[PDB]
Amino acid sequence: AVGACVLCNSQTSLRCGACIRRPFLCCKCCYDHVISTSHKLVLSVNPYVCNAPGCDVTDVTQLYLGGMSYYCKSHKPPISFPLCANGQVFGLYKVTDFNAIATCDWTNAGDYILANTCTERLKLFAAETLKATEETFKLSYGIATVREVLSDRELHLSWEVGKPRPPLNRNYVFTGYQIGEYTFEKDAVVYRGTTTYKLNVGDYFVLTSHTVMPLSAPTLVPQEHYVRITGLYPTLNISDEFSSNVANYQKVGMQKYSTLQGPPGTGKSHFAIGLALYYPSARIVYTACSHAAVDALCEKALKYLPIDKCSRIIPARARVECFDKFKVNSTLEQYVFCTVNALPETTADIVVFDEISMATNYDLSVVNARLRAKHYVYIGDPAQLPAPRTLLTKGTLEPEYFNSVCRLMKTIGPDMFLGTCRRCPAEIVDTVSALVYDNKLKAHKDKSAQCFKMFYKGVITHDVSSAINRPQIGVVREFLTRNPAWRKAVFISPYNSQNAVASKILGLPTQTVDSSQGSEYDYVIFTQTTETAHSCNVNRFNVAITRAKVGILCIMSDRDLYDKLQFTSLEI
Ligand SMILES: c1csc(-c2ncc[nH]2)c1
Ligand SMILES: [Zn+2]
Ligand SMILES: [Zn+2]
Ligand SMILES: [Zn+2]
Repeated sequence: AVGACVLCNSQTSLRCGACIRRPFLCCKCCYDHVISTSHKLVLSVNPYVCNAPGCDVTDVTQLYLGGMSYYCKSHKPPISFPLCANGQVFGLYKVTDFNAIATCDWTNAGDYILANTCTERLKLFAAETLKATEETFKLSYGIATVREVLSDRELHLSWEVGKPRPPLNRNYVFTGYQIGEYTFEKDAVVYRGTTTYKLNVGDYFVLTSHTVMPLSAPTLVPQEHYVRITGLYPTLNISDEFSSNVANYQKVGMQKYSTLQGPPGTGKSHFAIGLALYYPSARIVYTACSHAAVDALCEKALKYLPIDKCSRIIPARARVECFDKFKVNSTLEQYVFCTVNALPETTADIVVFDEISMATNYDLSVVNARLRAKHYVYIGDPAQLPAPRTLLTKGTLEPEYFNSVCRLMKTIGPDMFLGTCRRCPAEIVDTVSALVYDNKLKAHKDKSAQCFKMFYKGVITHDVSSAINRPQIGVVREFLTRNPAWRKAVFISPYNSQNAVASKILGLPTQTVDSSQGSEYDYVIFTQTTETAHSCNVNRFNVAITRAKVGILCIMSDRDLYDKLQFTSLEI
């Protein structure tokens, strides 16, 4: 119970007992909090509650100090001061934005906008409160048990009736019972158990409500501009291969932190691994939110960096399969590849945080608390997909509000920008350059002449809320008979249910737009499925079409995005 205020750091014994995170509030700030919100419980050494037997008065405005104890107006002695008077709540060592974070339910977009526009301490308070809320909301869902086993990939479950049923897709990871993490995709549902055990009739699962740990470090450390490279030792031999990034690697050694906007296939991984070849003595920790992003950095380092100084830090409880080729869990190796949630207590010359659009302010803070570094490099693209905000249902979260790093890239601009897309045919590069990069993304490849668009709204059917468009899958089928070279294509769509129908009918490997991020394929077949805000989202549209290296077929529902696609229009 000893500490400083979240709004001005003025020392106090006062905490708000109504806040889900019980923040320390000073005498003036605690008052301006209780008088403006429904939050009336004030904690300190002892809570502010009437001491008189059986008295349930807990509002600090209806309370007074009688001698050494606290009492309401019905119990107070003649010599008693009200706890609320003269803009202060009585406490030791004797704003609008804080109120809104402390009381919001996180279902509105404006709640996240504010969690990013506020001061740095209010950013941590909001990040902590939001994560606590998201975890307490996980309990609100019911417990599901095994009813029977059809085969090695199909089953049926008993639900606790009453308490809501959480959504069935590859976005909700259950913790079976201690039979490893599990995922679900739709009466015969499919079980994607991260561990191979015969799911006995009687075992049950639950959404892992991993507890929220208070935030110490800021989302972004204070910026420092240096006039010479600091604590890093460059080379004058750096291979031609990484010479396009030499002026940027120098900017990296001349700032405490630096931002890199890298559109799809502009060489983000190349930049990250090449930074190690530019400062060859530097100890570098490569971090990202997902195991897939960490693994993609593992793959690029396997080609250019010495395997003996590499290590893939894997969490004790192995969820799904990750990197196998590096010396596992060696914390003192020069190059360490580990996810934000598995980051051990250590220091580094440079920390590279890749896929920055997927990072939350909580993630930004964790990295700053578990890693003390000379240089921090954030690589990503605010034009790509952000972390799914489960509680958010009203309003769309704009890129300047994804996190503090995205916020900078969208207002002041990124420190560095990779302007040449080497992956996509010019039809795709030109489309997304106009759509999300203000015509600053350039095509390295020529037009492949294999980028097609078909405007076909079809028939939207719903598998609960996840959507299906069978006429769009049927249009893909007719196209595949006439274009057998498209037999190697990946079927992408914004919905899992669409992907499941297309997996059975077309037989193509499947992918949601969100899971396609970071990956590339020669041929991509995208069916838009619906014209919802989800399927029409420009960051999602951008990721979807920028997966193709050679050609893409887009079956569109929205006329806007269809007309924007600089592709050859097909017929039927
Ligand atoms: C629902 C809310 S906005 C929306 C939309 N935006 C673009 C196309 N459809 C659908
Ligand atoms: Zn409060
Ligand atoms: Zn204060
Ligand atoms: Zn009383």
